[PDB]
Amino acid sequence: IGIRLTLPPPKVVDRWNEKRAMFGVYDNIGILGNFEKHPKELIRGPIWLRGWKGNELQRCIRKRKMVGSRMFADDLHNLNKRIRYLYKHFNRHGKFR
Amino acid sequence: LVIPPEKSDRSIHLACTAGIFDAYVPPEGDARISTERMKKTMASQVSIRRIKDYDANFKIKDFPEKAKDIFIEAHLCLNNSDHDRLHTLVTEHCFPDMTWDIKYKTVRWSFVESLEPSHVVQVRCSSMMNQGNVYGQITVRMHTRQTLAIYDRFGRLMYGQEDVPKDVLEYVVFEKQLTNPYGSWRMHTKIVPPWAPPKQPILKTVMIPGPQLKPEEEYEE
Amino acid sequence: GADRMSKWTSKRGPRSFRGRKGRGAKGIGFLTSGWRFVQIKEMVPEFVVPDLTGFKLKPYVSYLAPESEETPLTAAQLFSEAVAPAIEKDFKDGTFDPDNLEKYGFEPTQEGKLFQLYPRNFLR
Amino acid sequence: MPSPERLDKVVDSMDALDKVVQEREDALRLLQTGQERARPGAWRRDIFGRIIWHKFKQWVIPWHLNKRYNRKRFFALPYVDHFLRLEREKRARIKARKENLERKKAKILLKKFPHLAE
Amino acid sequence: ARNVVYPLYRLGGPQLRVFRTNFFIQLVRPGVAQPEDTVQFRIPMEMTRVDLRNYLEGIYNVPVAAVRTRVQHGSNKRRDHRNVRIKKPDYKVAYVQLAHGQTFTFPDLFPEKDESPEGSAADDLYSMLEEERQQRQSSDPRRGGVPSWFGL
Amino acid sequence: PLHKYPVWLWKRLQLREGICSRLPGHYLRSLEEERTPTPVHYRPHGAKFKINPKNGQRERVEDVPIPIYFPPESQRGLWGGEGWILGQIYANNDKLSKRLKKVWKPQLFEREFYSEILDKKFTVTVTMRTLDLIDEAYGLDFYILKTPKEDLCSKFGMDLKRGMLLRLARQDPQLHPEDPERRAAIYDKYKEFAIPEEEAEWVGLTLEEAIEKQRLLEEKDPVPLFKIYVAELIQQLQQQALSE
Amino acid sequence: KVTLPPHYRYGMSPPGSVADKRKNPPWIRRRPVVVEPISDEDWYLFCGDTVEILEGKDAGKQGKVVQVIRQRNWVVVGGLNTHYRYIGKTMDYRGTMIPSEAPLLHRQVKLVDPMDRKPTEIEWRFTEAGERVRVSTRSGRIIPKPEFPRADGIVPETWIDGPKDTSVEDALERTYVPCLKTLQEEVMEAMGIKETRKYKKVYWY
RNA sequence: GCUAAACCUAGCCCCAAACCCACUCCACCUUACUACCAGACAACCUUAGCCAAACCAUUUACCCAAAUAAAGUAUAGGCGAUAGAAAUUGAAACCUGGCGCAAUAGAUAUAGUACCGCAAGGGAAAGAUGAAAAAUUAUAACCAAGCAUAAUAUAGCAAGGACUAACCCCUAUACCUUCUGCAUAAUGAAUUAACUAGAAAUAACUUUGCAAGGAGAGCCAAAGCUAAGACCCCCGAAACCAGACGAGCUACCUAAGAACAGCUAAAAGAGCACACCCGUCUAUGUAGCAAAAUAGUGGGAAGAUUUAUAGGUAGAGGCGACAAACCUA
RNA sequence: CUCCGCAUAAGCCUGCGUCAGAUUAAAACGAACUGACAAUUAACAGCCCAAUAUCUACAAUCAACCAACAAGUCAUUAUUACCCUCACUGUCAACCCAACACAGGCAUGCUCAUAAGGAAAGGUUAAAAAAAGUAAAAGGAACUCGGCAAAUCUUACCCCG
RNA sequence: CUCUUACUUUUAACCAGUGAAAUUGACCUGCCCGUGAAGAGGCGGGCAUAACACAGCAAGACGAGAAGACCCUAUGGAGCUUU
Ligand code: MET
Ligand SMILES: [K+]
Ligand SMILES: [K+]
Ligand SMILES: [K+]
Ligand SMILES: [K+]
Ligand SMILES: [K+]
Ligand SMILES: [K+]
Ligand SMILES: [K+]
Ligand SMILES: [K+]
Ligand SMILES: [K+]
Ligand SMILES: [K+]
Ligand SMILES: [K+]
Ligand SMILES: [Mg+2]
Ligand SMILES: [Mg+2]
Ligand SMILES: [Mg+2]
Ligand SMILES: [Mg+2]
Ligand SMILES: [Mg+2]
Ligand SMILES: [Mg+2]
Ligand SMILES: [Mg+2]
Ligand SMILES: [Mg+2]
Ligand SMILES: [Mg+2]
Ligand SMILES: [Mg+2]
Ligand SMILES: [Mg+2]
Ligand SMILES: [Mg+2]
Ligand SMILES: [Mg+2]
Ligand SMILES: [Mg+2]
Ligand SMILES: [Mg+2]
Ligand SMILES: [Mg+2]
Ligand SMILES: [Mg+2]
Ligand SMILES: [Mg+2]
Ligand SMILES: [Mg+2]
Ligand SMILES: [Mg+2]
Ligand SMILES: [Mg+2]
Ligand SMILES: [Mg+2]
Ligand SMILES: [Mg+2]
Ligand SMILES: [Mg+2]
Ligand SMILES: [Mg+2]
Ligand SMILES: [Mg+2]
Ligand SMILES: [Mg+2]
Ligand SMILES: [Mg+2]
Ligand SMILES: [Mg+2]
Ligand SMILES: [Mg+2]
Ligand SMILES: [Mg+2]
Ligand SMILES: [Mg+2]
Ligand SMILES: [Mg+2]
Ligand SMILES: [Mg+2]
Ligand SMILES: [Mg+2]
Ligand SMILES: [Mg+2]
Ligand SMILES: [Mg+2]
Ligand SMILES: [Mg+2]
Ligand SMILES: [Mg+2]
Ligand SMILES: [Mg+2]
Ligand SMILES: [Mg+2]
Ligand SMILES: [Mg+2]
Ligand SMILES: [Mg+2]
Ligand SMILES: [Mg+2]
Ligand SMILES: [Mg+2]
Ligand SMILES: [Mg+2]
Ligand SMILES: [Mg+2]
Ligand SMILES: [Mg+2]
Ligand SMILES: [Mg+2]
Ligand SMILES: [Mg+2]
Ligand SMILES: [Mg+2]
Ligand SMILES: [Mg+2]
Ligand SMILES: [Mg+2]
Ligand SMILES: [Mg+2]
Ligand SMILES: [Mg+2]
Ligand SMILES: [Mg+2]
Ligand SMILES: [Mg+2]
Ligand SMILES: [Mg+2]
Ligand SMILES: [Mg+2]
Ligand SMILES: [Mg+2]
Ligand SMILES: [Mg+2]
Ligand SMILES: [Mg+2]
Ligand SMILES: [Mg+2]
Ligand SMILES: [Mg+2]
Ligand SMILES: [Mg+2]
Ligand SMILES: [Mg+2]
Ligand SMILES: [Mg+2]
Ligand SMILES: [Mg+2]
Ligand SMILES: [Mg+2]
Ligand SMILES: [Mg+2]
Repeated sequence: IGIRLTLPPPKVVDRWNEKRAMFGVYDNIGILGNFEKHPKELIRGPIWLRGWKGNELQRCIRKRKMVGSRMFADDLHNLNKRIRYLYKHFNRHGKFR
Repeated sequence: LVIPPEKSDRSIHLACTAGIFDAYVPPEGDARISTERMKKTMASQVSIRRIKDYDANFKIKDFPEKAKDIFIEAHLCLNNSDHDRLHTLVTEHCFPDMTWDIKYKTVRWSFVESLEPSHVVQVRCSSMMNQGNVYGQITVRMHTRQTLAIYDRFGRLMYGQEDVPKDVLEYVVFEKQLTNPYGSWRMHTKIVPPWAPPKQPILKTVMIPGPQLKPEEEYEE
Repeated sequence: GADRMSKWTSKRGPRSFRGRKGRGAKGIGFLTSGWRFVQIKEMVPEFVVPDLTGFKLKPYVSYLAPESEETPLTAAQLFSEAVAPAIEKDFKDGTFDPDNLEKYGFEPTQEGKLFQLYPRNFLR
Repeated sequence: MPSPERLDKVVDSMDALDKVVQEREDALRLLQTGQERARPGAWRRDIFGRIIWHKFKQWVIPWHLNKRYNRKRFFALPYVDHFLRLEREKRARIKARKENLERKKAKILLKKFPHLAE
Repeated sequence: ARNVVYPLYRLGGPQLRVFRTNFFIQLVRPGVAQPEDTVQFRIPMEMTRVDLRNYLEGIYNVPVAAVRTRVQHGSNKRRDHRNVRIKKPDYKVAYVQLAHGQTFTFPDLFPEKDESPEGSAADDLYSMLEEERQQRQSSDPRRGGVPSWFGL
Repeated sequence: PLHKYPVWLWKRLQLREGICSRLPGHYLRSLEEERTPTPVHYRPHGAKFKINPKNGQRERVEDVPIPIYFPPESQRGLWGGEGWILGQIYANNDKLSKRLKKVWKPQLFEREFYSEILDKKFTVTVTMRTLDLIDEAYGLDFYILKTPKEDLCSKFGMDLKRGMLLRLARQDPQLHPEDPERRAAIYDKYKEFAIPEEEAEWVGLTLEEAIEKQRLLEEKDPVPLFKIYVAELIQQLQQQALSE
Repeated sequence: KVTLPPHYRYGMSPPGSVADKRKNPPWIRRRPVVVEPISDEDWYLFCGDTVEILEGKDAGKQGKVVQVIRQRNWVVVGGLNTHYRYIGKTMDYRGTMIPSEAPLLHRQVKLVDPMDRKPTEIEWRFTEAGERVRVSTRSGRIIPKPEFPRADGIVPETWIDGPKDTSVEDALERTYVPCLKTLQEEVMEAMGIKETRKYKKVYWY
């Protein structure tokens, strides 16, 4: 029980597909391109996470500030509660003061 | 299961008939040898001509040798339970007869000698375009020595002996689907004459129970 | 304990509820004093059944019938087949005026007609 | 039932008869009145804030004198605005799942049949 | 007619007329004993007993003396695999009594004599199943289970 | 997921679709404009920069309006921009005491005003501020026309403005029909507020009122297809004759 | 008719049949079968077509297609790719063994050239008249669509009109004269029904 | 040997992109889903509180529409906890992706269905053959606990040292938690499978880069600066507040109904005593027939009686012949 | 045995009718389980009414004597308008509220012991303990907190209200 | 009650059918004395000791049940009263 009786289907990984072959290209666009474009401009994803890093509280604060007006009512309510809980956890609870 | 779902364009494709178009009754006392004759020959010739229409390169004289090879190879498939090859040698009417009773038994069948050359006794064909298909049945007389030794599920001797051949006189009926381009001559059934001698007795003893009478019922002579 | 999912029909409720709910059948009159029902003859629908004697059309059509393309009837086609020949005949004769549009079949108002197209006041 | 397909043919014949007759009446109604529907109606916003096509019913007194008709509410109060947004966002989530799932199926399909690149 | 808006009638107005009625009725065999002149119908819910009297006389030219109708409650006890109640549709039962002393008996729509065609059938599949079953014989007890295919 | 547009922009998007698209441009621009009301319940600083007394530094200052609640009954009068003040107070003006709820209500008076343009007297509920504004404007008619919409704070006041603007726009002769000289004198007095009649009809109307008015203007019976098909048939026959 | 479940698995038995209901009860939920999408115009296999089997025990053999299942890209060739099963089995009788065809994918069969009985690839092309037909790639020969019996089991040539079948002359007779009158108005004139009472105006809201 | 076990899909999550959605006929605000009759009833109105200040009473972050920076600075504050700008500065922006989940996961979802509640509301469980089932005598097997094949022989945390030998001999006071200290007769645990609990700044340290400079504007700098690595759990109250839903039970009331044999006295908030209402005492029952009953014995039974139907009073309240009663166990 | 029973109201909604099913009913092959087919037919009951003005002091109780207080369920007229007909809906059951095929709850009419409706014992044995009854020598509250319980059916007094 | 007894029914026990619940660390689950977190089937010294059902009993397993309601503690609540 809890373990499969047959081998799973084999994993076929194409190490030389277009995505892996051209991975990392243009990462030095600033260095080799007269600094016209920063490498952080290649990042694709959420508009509040392009070229920016932070903990859970900082991400929640930043997302609410940038796209809070575009969020759904239920999604926004959960985000507001998450910030309240994270504010109490980080600023009031922990081993170190 | 008797009939598929109604109102379907697709229909079951049968590869053989269910029986013999005209049963060939062998003459009495034929084993001792080992006007009407012309009428039977003329009827056979007409059916041969229709067979030669679908297959121009067909000879009646070569059939008994071809029939002998099919008969030997079909029974040799029972020894090793080679059902895949057996379907190509016997028809769908003959396959259940050969294999149903030996599924959990070991069969050791062998061919020793041919006492008398095989003779074609009857060649006949079905009515033209029964369902768009025309079938031709050829009956071959075989008088050969064979050895049979059947073992039960536990490997114990059940019928026959492995080293004593005996004379066998049987009339094997073959069938081919003329309309099918990929059809071939395959064993269809066997004809058992009423005057055929009884087979060898089995080894074990069998009890035949009497009627099972309810308490209200009574036994009668 | 009540079944909310079941359809609410006239078989449920007290005596007052059961007698007030109906099954969708249209009324054919009204109730006067003493609970006496007065059936209006005009409110009762009348079945206009034609004479079928000597009728050559049967419920089914023989399969030896040529296939024909489906061309739904539109207002433009109806106008051309019914009104265009009348207007063209008068146009060539030189006697055509907008005042005589009622001659060609135009109805300015549906009021005063037994069967009014809009709002519809007749059954199927 | 002996030959059940006879009933289907009759229903289709009568449905076609309704269609042909309705087309003649619809075409005639457009020529004489220009209305696209025989039964009058109007677009109304119900008490729940939804836009609905209210079919008009026949009465013997004007609408302002109708006690039962004037108890209905064909307007939405401000407290219904939030529920309209929640229902709108509910439809957005349902449509987003449907569109995203379709892209997942196509990617799975290409794995099974790699020759469909073209 | 059903699923239509009946034109409203005001005093002194025209007669209400229906030209292509969509009311469909089916003659049904009664489940209990009925008088010889009583004919039972299943009619739509929107159909009143007044309409059925005009329906039969107008279309079938059947003289009608009295009509009585009732509403039958379809069963709502069945449960599917989801434990969801399945509602058998409710139907209205109408009883019609003939006028001029006429009597009606429900005919036998499936006579046994007509259901048996004297003409033979030439189905290859049906014939093959029947022929093989008769041709093949049962096992002989004295053989003791030994296969009978072999001629030896 | 995320909305394509922010929620607060949904109202403005609705003005670009539906019947609101076909509203007059001059009316729509009036709704978009949101001027700051004249301060009533708070004293503006009057300067953009003030020197902070403590650090002696120049600090930017801003006027934050006090939120004002206008009861629905205020729309039937002329309160002059006043309204209820819903707020909190500290007991004995001490921040260490309790924070209590306090509501300040204007003192309402019933007064009768005569409008020269409308030639009618109205019994309007007003405050003492409304009297001062009318006195500073030298008449009710001047006060209604001069005061902007955001400062009137009254639906009745905007309705009075529309009535006066319509008469000035039309040079309506119903004002003193038997005294043409007197009628021209009053119109000459308020000629500076004259606007085209098309724009005057939409002054003071709410969004719902404007939509209903626009719907009535656009409400017309559909043209029967018989008349349309006649025009095409007649035109095509004439073109055929030219080719022959 | 029957609203099939979203992931119903089509099989050899037609949907809604007795066998299908037992195999596919209303509560069954199996893994969907990944089927390569083929457009209706791209599909080129029809009932009665002669195709050659490419894979299986009957590789290289040619037969006639008897059934096509578009939901599975299946073609059934009569008497080819067949396994044997017992039919009509009872408690006493072992049953009758019959060959049973197994479905073949569209990629496992190849249409044959009418001139030379060999498998060939085809493409859909339009003739001069504008009809869309199948053209062999290598030989450029038109492959006609096979004549298959209609699904309703009716032969127009071997058809006799019954007591309730309208004749061709009566069915195609045009008795409709266009006019600006409704069906109700024409019937009143036809049957001579006279109505002088006028319909009162009613309030719609 | 059974019971079971195993599976890969259904779909889902987070983003990008893009601004969604209403009506065949018929029915639907009255008791919704009800063909057909005198309306004139009509929307607006500061959130509170938990919580933090180790009590609490002023006070205690909550998208308000440009990423960054100015800056956690000015400033505010039981000048405590904590709150916190602006001028100014000024960038990028190619939907069709995944070091996301794979049936106790991922949405609650096969479904807001079954089921539960008068109502508001709460809210599931699960599926698995194959190319073909028109191949069903098919797709072998081995794997938890629980059993069966196969009950048991002096003696003892069940084991260890061993031994020719299972036991007999010798040695040995289960585990976790909690405590000065537990074999403790302190806590938790029948057992199996799955699920279930350490999130981050300030400096400092370590290892690279460059160096009086470091850093891809801001910032730091008397060897600094930039970048990386590395430290901060889970379940549980009684409560408080806001907005809804509840008087079909019960408390009392309103409208209009119903019941009360016989005997005594004949006048009766009178007596005896059925129906009926109540529940004094005893036994039985205590996972019961019953989340308050049964049997007997009792109180009342023409009255301040009992009772059917519809309506009313709603939680900062109602209602109360005050029992802190009763307001859906 | 008969605690009932029959019917209406209320509630429930096809929930022991037929056929085909051997699925179960706290046991059990009939069916309350499954599928299909049947059914409850209006006279009873529900669903009512043109306008305006106007009228309506004197209970009920066998309503007659009699005596009441708590002072009571039942009524029109005038003028105008109005010629028309029998629709629609409820109708079944062994049934509802209590998680149950609950010793519980449940309005009215009639029967007042039955014409209607029902079965306390699966079979056996006849131990203890326990439960429900009957009978008892002599004594008769010596029991016990107390005459609790049972039996019999009675006297006097006190406290509180 | 002295002072209990007899019989019947239910229960009971046995046979057949159907088939719960609290409980349960593992148990190969004795007595005496002593000891010990102070009251031992499990530790020390002795004694006893083939195995395993069924029916009774209620001295013990600090028996089961309910995170003691008594008491105290908490900068935990709540109702009520007030100069
Ligand atoms: C002392 O009396 C203590 N056991 C409290 C008794 S009442 C719960
Ligand atoms: K912390
Ligand atoms: K523990
Ligand atoms: K503890
Ligand atoms: K101890
Ligand atoms: K202890
Ligand atoms: K304890
Ligand atoms: K009970
Ligand atoms: K109430
Ligand atoms: K029921
Ligand atoms: K005795
Ligand atoms: K004990
Ligand atoms: Mg419910
Ligand atoms: Mg959904
Ligand atoms: Mg009826
Ligand atoms: Mg609806
Ligand atoms: Mg605090
Ligand atoms: Mg405290
Ligand atoms: Mg300070
Ligand atoms: Mg401090
Ligand atoms: Mg799930
Ligand atoms: Mg879904
Ligand atoms: Mg195991
Ligand atoms: Mg030992
Ligand atoms: Mg030891
Ligand atoms: Mg201690
Ligand atoms: Mg110790
Ligand atoms: Mg112990
Ligand atoms: Mg312990
Ligand atoms: Mg403890
Ligand atoms: Mg447990
Ligand atoms: Mg950390
Ligand atoms: Mg760290
Ligand atoms: Mg816990
Ligand atoms: Mg508080
Ligand atoms: Mg509150
Ligand atoms: Mg009540
Ligand atoms: Mg009252
Ligand atoms: Mg009495
Ligand atoms: Mg009394
Ligand atoms: Mg009671
Ligand atoms: Mg009482
Ligand atoms: Mg008494
Ligand atoms: Mg309320
Ligand atoms: Mg009371
Ligand atoms: Mg008291
Ligand atoms: Mg007290
Ligand atoms: Mg009854
Ligand atoms: Mg009833
Ligand atoms: Mg049934
Ligand atoms: Mg009925
Ligand atoms: Mg009646
Ligand atoms: Mg009845
Ligand atoms: Mg209960
Ligand atoms: Mg009961
Ligand atoms: Mg009886
Ligand atoms: Mg017994
Ligand atoms: Mg005893
Ligand atoms: Mg006793
Ligand atoms: Mg006694
Ligand atoms: Mg005695
Ligand atoms: Mg005494
Ligand atoms: Mg004593
Ligand atoms: Mg004593
Ligand atoms: Mg006593
Ligand atoms: Mg005393
Ligand atoms: Mg007293
Ligand atoms: Mg016992
Ligand atoms: Mg248990
Ligand atoms: Mg447990
Ligand atoms: Mg032992
Ligand atoms: Mg022992
Ligand atoms: Mg001791
Ligand atoms: Mg010892
Ligand atoms: Mg024992
Ligand atoms: Mg205990
Ligand atoms: Mg104890
Ligand atoms: Mg405790
Ligand atoms: Mg206490
Ligand atoms: Mg304390
Ligand atoms: Mg403390
Ligand atoms: Mg507190």
